[PDB]
Amino acid sequence: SPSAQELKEQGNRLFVGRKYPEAAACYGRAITRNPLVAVYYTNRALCYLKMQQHEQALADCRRALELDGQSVKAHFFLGQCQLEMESYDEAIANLQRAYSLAKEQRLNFGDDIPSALRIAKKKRWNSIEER
Ligand SMILES: CN(c1nnc(-c2c[nH]c3c(F)c(F)c(F)c(F)c23)o1)[C@H](CCN1CCCC1)c1ccccn1
Repeated sequence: SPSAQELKEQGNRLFVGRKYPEAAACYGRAITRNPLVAVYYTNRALCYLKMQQHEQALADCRRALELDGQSVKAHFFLGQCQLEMESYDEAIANLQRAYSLAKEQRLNFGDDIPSALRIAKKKRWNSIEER
């Protein structure tokens, strides 16, 4: 009988091993034990994004944000999901929000957030210029 935290860690390990459906199933088992922990939904959202399930990834970002509105990771993954869905304005605003929250929380992700923002902004510009 694994605990919710053991299942979340098993999910993280499987994600690093590129076993995305198995990792998402582990996060689901963690949610069964404790459905009020935001990171179980944020981490499963990234599995759904890797599995090209954008609507499920969006839904899990929403569940995470209803539990932890200060989540840098929920905003970052939501922006990455929206970028793949071509919802450019929303993607940029969520990535900008992850940047501000990371700065307020003194979290260091190297250049990941500004790099993701430049990628999203360039994709938006090119899509508008080429219609
Ligand atoms: C990969 N990972 C992970 N946690 N945070 C990021 C991340 C990278 N860049 C970011 C970024 F720019 C942001 F703004 C932001 F908010 C972020 F959260 C991030 O990535 C974990 C595993 C963690 N591991 C163990 C200790 C270190 C590594 C995870 C996530 C989902 C599923 C499975 N596992």
